[PDB]
Amino acid sequence: SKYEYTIXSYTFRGPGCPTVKPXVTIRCE
Repeated sequence: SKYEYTIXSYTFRGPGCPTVKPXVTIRCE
């Protein structure tokens, strides 16, 4: 499991799958 949580124009991709606030939308691969 790896979270890709995208903020603005920057894709932040690493380990641990949490849930996110309105605006940011995570992907657990």
